[PDB]
This record gives sequence, C-alpha cells and structure tokens, in this order.
Amino acid sequence: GSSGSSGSRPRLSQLSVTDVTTSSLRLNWEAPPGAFDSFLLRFGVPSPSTLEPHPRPLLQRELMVPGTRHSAVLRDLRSGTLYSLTLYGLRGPHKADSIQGTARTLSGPSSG
Repeated sequence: GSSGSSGSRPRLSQLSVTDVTTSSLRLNWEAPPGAFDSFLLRFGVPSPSTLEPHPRPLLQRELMVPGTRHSAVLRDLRSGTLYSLTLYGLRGPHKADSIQGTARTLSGPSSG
C-alpha cells in the first residue's frame, strides 16, 4: 500500500531566532551547498482574521542573503510582539523552498 517516492533535494533546516532584541532579533538556518542562489526573508505583522484590520497602512519588507550565508536580522520591530517570518530558498528564477520561523521580541524601554 504505497506509491513510492525517492528524490534528493536541498531543503531548509529548523529556523530559530537568537539574540531576540526588544525591537529586533537574529535568525539562523542550515542549508546544504549549491542549494539555493539567495534567501528572501519576509517578515509581516500577523493579524487575527477574527478582528477587523487597522486603517493604518503597514509597509512590508524583506532581506536578501546568499545561500552561503544563512542569517537575517530584522530591525524597527514592535515591543513584546510576535512576528511571522518566512524564508524562501530562491533556487534561481522562482523560490524553491519556504520555511516558517516565529519569534517574540523582548519588552524593553520604548515609546508609542
């Protein structure tokens, strides 16, 4: 009772967040050689579908890091807030893989 699937392909590793700063943090993912050309990290504010969206426009951004480099540092983040990160293993023209890494920033001396 099985179809059968065997194919070697480069995949991303457990994306964890270290040095979680009050309004910043750091990422670290393991990937094999010649896996992807670059890495596109997209960090957006996770909003609940149960509640209504805020009338305030939130600009989105991303980081650009080569395969040889597996790091990502986000700045200008909210305090004590959970951000939804998602890295993409650009294998060239289009993204090949995509991992999800969650992290909660620290709550320090900040203002509104």
